[PDB]
Amino acid sequence: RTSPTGEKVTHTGQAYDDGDYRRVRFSDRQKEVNENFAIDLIAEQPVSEVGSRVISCDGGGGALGHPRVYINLDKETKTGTCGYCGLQFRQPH
Amino acid sequence: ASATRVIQLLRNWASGRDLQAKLQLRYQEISKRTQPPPKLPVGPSHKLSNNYYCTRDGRREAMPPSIVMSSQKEKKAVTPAPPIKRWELSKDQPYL
Amino acid sequence: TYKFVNMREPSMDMKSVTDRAAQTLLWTELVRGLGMTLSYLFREPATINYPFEKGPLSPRFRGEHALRRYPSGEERCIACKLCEAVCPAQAITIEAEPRADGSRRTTRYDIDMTKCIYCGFCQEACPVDAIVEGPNFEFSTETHEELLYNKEKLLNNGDKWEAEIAANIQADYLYR
Amino acid sequence: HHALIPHGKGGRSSVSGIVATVFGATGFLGRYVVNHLGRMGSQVIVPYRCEPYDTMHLRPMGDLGQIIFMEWNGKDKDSIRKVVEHSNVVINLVGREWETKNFDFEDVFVKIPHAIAQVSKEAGVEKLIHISHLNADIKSPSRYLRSKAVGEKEVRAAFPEATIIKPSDIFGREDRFLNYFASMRWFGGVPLISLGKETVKQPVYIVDVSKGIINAIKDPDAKGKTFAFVGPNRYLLFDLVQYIFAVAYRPFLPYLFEVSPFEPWTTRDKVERVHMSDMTLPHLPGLEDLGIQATPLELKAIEVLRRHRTYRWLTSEMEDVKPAKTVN
Amino acid sequence: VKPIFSRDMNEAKRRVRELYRAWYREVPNTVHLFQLDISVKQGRDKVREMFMKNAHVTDPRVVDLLVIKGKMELEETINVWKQRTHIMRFFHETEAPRPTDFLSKFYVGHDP
Amino acid sequence: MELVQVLRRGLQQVSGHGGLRGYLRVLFRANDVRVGTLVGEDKYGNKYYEDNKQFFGRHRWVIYTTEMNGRDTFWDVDGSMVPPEWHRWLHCMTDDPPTTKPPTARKYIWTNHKFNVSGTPQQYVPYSTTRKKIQEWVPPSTPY
Amino acid sequence: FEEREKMFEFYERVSGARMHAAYIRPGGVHQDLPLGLLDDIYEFSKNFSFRIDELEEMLTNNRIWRNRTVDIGVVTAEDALNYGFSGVMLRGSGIQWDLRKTQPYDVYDQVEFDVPIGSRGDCYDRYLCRVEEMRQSLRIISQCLNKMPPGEIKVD
Amino acid sequence: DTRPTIRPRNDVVHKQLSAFGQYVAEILPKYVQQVQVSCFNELEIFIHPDGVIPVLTFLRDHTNAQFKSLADLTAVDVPTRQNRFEIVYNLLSLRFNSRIRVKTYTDELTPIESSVTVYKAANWYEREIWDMFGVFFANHPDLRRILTDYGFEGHPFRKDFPLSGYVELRYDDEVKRVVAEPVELAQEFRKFDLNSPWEAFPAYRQPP
Amino acid sequence: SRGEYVVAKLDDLVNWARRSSLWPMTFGLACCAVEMMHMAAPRYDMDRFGVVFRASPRQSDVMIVAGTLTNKMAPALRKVYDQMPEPRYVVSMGSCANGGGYYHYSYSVVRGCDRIVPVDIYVPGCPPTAEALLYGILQLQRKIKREKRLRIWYRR
Amino acid sequence: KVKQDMPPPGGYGPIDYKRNLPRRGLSGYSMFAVGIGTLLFGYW
Ligand SMILES: NC(=O)C1=CN([C@@H]2O[C@H](COP(=O)(O)OP(=O)(O)OC[C@H]3O[C@@H](n4cnc5c(N)ncnc54)[C@H](OP(=O)(O)O)[C@@H]3O)[C@@H](O)[C@H]2O)C=CC1
Ligand code: SF4
Ligand code: SF4
Ligand code: SF4
Repeated sequence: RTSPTGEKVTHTGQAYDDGDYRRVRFSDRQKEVNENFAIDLIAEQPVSEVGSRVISCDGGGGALGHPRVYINLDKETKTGTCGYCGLQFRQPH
Repeated sequence: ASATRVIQLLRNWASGRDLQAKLQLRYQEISKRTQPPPKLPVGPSHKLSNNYYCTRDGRREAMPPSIVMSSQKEKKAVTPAPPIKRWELSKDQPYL
Repeated sequence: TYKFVNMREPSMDMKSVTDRAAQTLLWTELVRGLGMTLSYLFREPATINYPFEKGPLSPRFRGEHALRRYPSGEERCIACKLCEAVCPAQAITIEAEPRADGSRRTTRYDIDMTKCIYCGFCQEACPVDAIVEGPNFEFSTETHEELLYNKEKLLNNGDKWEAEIAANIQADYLYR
Repeated sequence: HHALIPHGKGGRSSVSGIVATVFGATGFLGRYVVNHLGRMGSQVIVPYRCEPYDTMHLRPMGDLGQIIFMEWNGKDKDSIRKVVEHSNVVINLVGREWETKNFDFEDVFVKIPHAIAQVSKEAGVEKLIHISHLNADIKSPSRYLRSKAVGEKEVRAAFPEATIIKPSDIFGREDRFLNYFASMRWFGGVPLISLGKETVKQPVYIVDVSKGIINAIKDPDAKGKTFAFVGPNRYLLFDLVQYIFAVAYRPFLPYLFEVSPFEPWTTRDKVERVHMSDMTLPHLPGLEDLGIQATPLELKAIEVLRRHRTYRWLTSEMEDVKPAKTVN
Repeated sequence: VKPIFSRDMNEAKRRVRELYRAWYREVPNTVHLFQLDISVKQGRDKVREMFMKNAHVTDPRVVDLLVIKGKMELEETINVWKQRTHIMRFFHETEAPRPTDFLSKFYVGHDP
Repeated sequence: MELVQVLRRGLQQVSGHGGLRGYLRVLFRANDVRVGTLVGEDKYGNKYYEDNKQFFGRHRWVIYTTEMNGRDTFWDVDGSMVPPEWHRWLHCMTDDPPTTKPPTARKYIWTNHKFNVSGTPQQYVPYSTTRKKIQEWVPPSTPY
Repeated sequence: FEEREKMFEFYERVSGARMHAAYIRPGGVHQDLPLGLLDDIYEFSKNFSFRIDELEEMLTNNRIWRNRTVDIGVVTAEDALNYGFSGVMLRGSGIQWDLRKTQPYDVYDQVEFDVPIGSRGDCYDRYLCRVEEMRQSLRIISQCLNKMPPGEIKVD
Repeated sequence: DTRPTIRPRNDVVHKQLSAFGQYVAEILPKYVQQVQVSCFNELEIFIHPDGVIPVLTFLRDHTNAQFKSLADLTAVDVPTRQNRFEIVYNLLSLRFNSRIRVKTYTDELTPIESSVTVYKAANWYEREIWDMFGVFFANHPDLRRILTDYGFEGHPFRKDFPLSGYVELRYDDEVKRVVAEPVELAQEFRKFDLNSPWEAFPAYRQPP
Repeated sequence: SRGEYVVAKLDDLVNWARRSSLWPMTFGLACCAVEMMHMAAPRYDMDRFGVVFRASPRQSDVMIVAGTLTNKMAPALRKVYDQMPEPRYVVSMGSCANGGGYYHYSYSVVRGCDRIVPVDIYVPGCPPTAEALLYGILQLQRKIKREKRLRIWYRR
Repeated sequence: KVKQDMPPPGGYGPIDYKRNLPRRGLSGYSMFAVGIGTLLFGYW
């Protein structure tokens, strides 16, 4: 997204205001902005359905992932979300 | 090295040694950068029994320095340690 | 156990004295050294053709810091801040807030490369392999401000070098 | 809009809340102005038209992200706009003592100042500090002084609250006034119209002018007032040159360069201005109004002219030249 | 307590005066050697100012050590071990004067 | 003798660079005139060659492209022009060319490697990624 | 220096940095040797002796080098000890002292080498001592390459 | 204990060092205040500051104590003691292949006799001690700043001296020289409190 | 125009000469000097590019600040820098020279050589690899190539 | 199984660790004789 001033808003919700003098730093130079918003990317990821009451996520790749954490799926409305990865898992109804 | 035999002979003669035997530049004796996946071993304490840390806690087995003498409340002469023994001349090459 | 360097008496045999005087007058040893340099002339030079030819490097090489992402695309960094603590030069500045989703996502991940010592403690400390020093050693700038890397800069560096970084980690994670 | 609360102890890393666009910063007065802004912790926007190499001297004068260099063109209003948009203070120092191929005295002293003032007002710049000359007069024969006064009026028209400063023969290490006299060796002896016996000049120290400019920016009542930076004492031109050559260990020999395509050694207007006695305006505020106390030329004379020593006067003999007589 | 050099304050004052004489006589040469822009009076004024800064001391031991430090600075100045900037460092110039009036400090910042 | 063989090999190198024109081109663009098997070429245009006979350090080399990312590189051969996947092979981190072993494809990975943009208008300017910490009070808009 | 560049590669192969490695850490070493590193170390050490000899061929016997080193900066043995000199300085004057021998640390007690000892205390003898130390270092390196034991690389 | 994790300890050297410490104490009861041998076999002799020269001379010339090498002379600043600075002399006896530490105490004002007469190496070490900590050494051939700047003020290694210091350097165009200005850090050195609230070593517990 | 064409071509000629025959002075202060030597070592050979190490600072064009600029050394660096003839360029090698690196919070370390002397190229690393330093020099050469000193004089 | 970088079975080969500087040139008498012979031929 882009601010009304014309400055692209970072994924950290930061955009130099119109009254901000610091905006001059991008006068003749581009504002480095990452164009893959992480929050949107995980939202794309589908919610896995695992019958087991408790599932464990390592992030994939074993030692190349994150510390293994066990997620409980008792909550019916909510979907178990990985603490590190953020992947959502559900228990089939 | 990719040098003519004449150049090799001249080089060796000027050096006085067979340089082609030991060329500084590395060509093919180098190890392949891509290597098989390793399997490093485990340590002596990677066991499921008789592994209580109390028996291997060297950090906690250190003790405060022992006070041999404190001013606060025929013996033979004592050296700090047995005198150092004279070094022995090398047998591979005594004099460089 | 000990070797006597020097400590060699000269023989006074008339032949030995003659050869010593021959060395002095005819400059034999200087000629020997000259021949050695001449031999070095006809060797093959060891210069690589930079930048068309690059020097050898190992997968464990430590260079430009980079923030990585999970295969899904989520930033691996879960704002534990232990890489900030371990950093021996206090170069990493991390500020985090609960994201709209609710995960620990940093709002500020600033590392001034002008203060970092490129030790690699940060990548060894990170529990999710988020901050990993990349393979790029050629990132010289013309202004000091550029060296100070923002979180966005780190994310872009990760996105650019991810293929190589992942390959190197896959080639070295077993050793670590 | 662009109002910043000052925070810090006034050091290099402090924030003084002065976003300033110092036009013509790559100049004798420009360096000192930027240095004062930098040492206070101000965002000095430096518009430059020369090579970036020539602007490197201004780089160490400020902390990281405090000195910003951006290219500007005096013939482009848009360049002026993008360089003063976020600035709360704009200082105009653009002025060349000799006319150029594409820039005449009118352009440098009228057209460029007016464009800066007009753009600054549209951008909403709080204060503008134009730098005129004390001898500037609408009917003065010299084009330099005449054009400077013409632009001064136009600056007030475009920028009503502009704080116009009129220094008089600023002297300093990289000055074109003291060093110019001490360079009379190239021009034979000491070329002095009528032996320079009817000219009394009032020279001002470089730091005094620069500090006054910074003080004027801070001063809340300085806005809209035409200040005139005068020197501590008025010296006879002949006595002044005699003193200059004296401390410079130079034989005092009391006695075309416009053609030079490279920076002219001497200008006809410069010659007239040199032999023109400095005006005295007692109706304008001076350095004392801004709080800066004028520093006598004598104290700072050696710092500018000891470097011009010939053989053995910076050491050995080191004869002390007494202060020259002041016509006061 | 073992005295550093002087057993009594009067002995310490003797050492202080000896140091002051050396500094007073060295100032003219120092201006010549480092080509300083300060006057001989200015340097001698600074010397007196520096001596008067530590004029509240009453312990002879402390006075002795102050003289020793004063000697060391003189030795470096005489031996040209210090540079021109080092000598000028005594004369704080670039540092902006910090006001003492409470109202001024109130405006300047949160300075306590 | 072998001298004739050396001269003939030089002429072979002249031919292998595509005639005298190409021979001079590689001579004046790279200052090296040896030939090697074309391992692969990146999309940007840089061509990668390997000769095992050459000693370690010169076994693998890259001929930089003439135009990359809208920049003339006929003479300005920036060292950062090398794409990330070819960086491993060129710097001898791995013995496997990216052509033989393609790197794992990820959506977040860039589709166009950019050389060091320092000194160019596309340079990176540092800034804070956080927001205002202390919110200020808004005075009422209605006169009392 | 090209040989020094080769050895710098060994640093980078095992730590990832050419000069500053931080590889030897309290408790052991950071990581295990990358597969193949030891083999390359053997190759370098095999051809390194020739390089040292080439250095000697150009300096050791050269009369100009001797004139600039022989009978220069002579230190008496007693002065060296009193002045707190150590290493080559002590050995240069003939003092038979070497911590790797007198006070063995790590597995230096399990390696066999010879301590070069000077005779005149001049720069030339110390130059010879430093050269011989390089030679004896290769002797230690060969032993380590043939005695490297299996196990972990950090205290468990 | 045993197993690779624990460091092997040699008791023989411990006994030898304890015996030699008693030897030194008996020979020099006038100055020796306390003798300690660490569990890692390092003999330490605590001596009254007046005995710096006599004790060192004994430890250097005595036939059965030929510590003729001053390995390192340093100071430890403990602000909780009246004599905050602790001067430590590390010695080496090549004849008996042993090392010893002579530890003495001093105040900010009390001078300490220079050991240059005993060990010529002491010159620069004592210069460093004076420069970093401020411990004046009496009868020193040339006591002056050795590591700090020429015009530097204060003793840096003192525990009460700020890590970043009080002054910083920069080049000023107006004065055409490098000038010293009050220190202003763009990013304050972030102090990290790492000490755990739980006791780690019971053996070194100070009873309340 | 023809005048612009002549000036531009002459400016390119002047730019080529300086960038081709850059003469650097080794202001080796700390660890980074060692890697600088490895740049001049046979493997990389800065001289191959025309960059020959000029010991005399009075005949140098590039000052490579390699190491930690301490407060005691700070005046010397500036004084040497102003005694360099122009055009003069400063290349900061190493984090210590760039912004103090490991010693940024030290009591006697200048927080970057940028404060003392204006810097043109910053080479990152601790120590920056010899290729990275060589890369910085080539970047400086390209920086000189972009310079248009004559063109601006003509268009003034 | 454990696959650490280990010495090869049988270990590495021998490594030279002593000065190899060879002996080259004729005897002093012979070298002087050769020089004098060249001188004599030149003179004649
Ligand atoms: N003694 C004095 O010098 C006095 C001068 N003044 C006036 O005050 C100002 C002081 O200037 P000072 O700092 O001494 O600099 P100088 O007069 O020594 O040098 C000229 C300055 O003006 C700039 N400049 C000149 N012409 C142009 C142009 N056509 N386009 C853009 N910039 C231009 C230069 O920048 P660049 O080099 O990039 O072109 C530089 O900053 C001038 O306006 C001067 O006329 C008033 C009283 C006394
Ligand atoms: S250590 Fe890794 S997960 Fe933790 S804050 Fe740093 S980058 Fe993020
Ligand atoms: S690599 Fe070292 S210096 Fe760089 S961020 Fe990590 S811990 Fe800090
Ligand atoms: S940047 Fe690193 S290698 Fe260079 S001087 Fe500083 S600490 Fe040493």
